[PDB]
Amino acid sequence: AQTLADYTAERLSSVLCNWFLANIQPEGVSLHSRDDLYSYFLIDNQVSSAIKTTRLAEAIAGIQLYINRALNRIEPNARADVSTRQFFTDWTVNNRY
Amino acid sequence: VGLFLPEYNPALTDYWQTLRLRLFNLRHNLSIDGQPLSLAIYAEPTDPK
Amino acid sequence: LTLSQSNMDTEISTLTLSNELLLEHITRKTGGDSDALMESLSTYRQAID
Amino acid sequence: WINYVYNPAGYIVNGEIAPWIWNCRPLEETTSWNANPLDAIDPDAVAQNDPMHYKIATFMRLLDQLILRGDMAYRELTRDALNEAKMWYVRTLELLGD
Repeated sequence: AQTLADYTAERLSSVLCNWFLANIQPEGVSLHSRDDLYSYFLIDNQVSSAIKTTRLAEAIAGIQLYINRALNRIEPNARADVSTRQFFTDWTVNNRY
Repeated sequence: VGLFLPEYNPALTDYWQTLRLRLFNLRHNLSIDGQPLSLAIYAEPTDPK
Repeated sequence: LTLSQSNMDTEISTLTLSNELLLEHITRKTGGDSDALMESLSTYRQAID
Repeated sequence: WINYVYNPAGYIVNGEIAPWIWNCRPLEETTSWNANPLDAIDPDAVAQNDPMHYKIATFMRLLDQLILRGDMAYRELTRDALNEAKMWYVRTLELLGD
């Protein structure tokens, strides 16, 4: 039963990602692949069902990914004034728990 | 035109290949060398007739 | 998000969280139920999966 | 030490993000200071003739450092170490592109 549940979860994840990529587009973001969904929703949908995590850990990982994307000017229109706070200045030491 | 064409940089392709392999290993619950990290099952046969 | 001990300690699969988020978005878009969404997907043809 | 030459996050000058991309002025302006680079086999001479190759070399060094950090984190097998390695690899991949 557990193995069947894992297989079902994987198949459902693939189907849902395809459906969302095909039918829904956000207001001002263009996304064309599963990796785009990963970068947008800050959660990996391509992982196997074997790995485990906690809600706080995945929230931390998502926020760290968002900060890394915004700081390096990958996502446009980032606020310049905000990105010079004391916290982000020491990002070389705050990027790991 | 019967000339030759330019060639890609091998080092960058090496970087891309390494990144792809590492990400694939990470996503499928494997060690850095491809060794699986989860124990399997045996499915013992249920006796003879 | 609630910063409680159970949220901190309980183990869970990442695929479960991703599926629940995507399901919430799809149900919000179509305005239906999860079972209705599955029944609709049983006959969807305009995709590859 | 490498941030004195290149830093994707920009450089803080007087409390604001500086408008330039590369902190090394000759690289930023692409100033050539060698007129006969092919007189002998010397990669440094060729790079001096066209300092763009110096840009590419610095970028490659940065990518090497990132990948090494990721491998070091991966070799610990702890869940947090695995997450850190994943973050490093994702950052390198996003820097490289497709």
